[PDB]
Amino acid sequence: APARVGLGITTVLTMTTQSSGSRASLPK
Repeated sequence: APARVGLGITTVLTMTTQSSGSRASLPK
């Protein structure tokens, strides 16, 4: 699998937390 893509999407997902609690859309 594409490491750059995985890292990138993971980074983006990490950054776009929205909930403001370290995790993204994982409020649990």
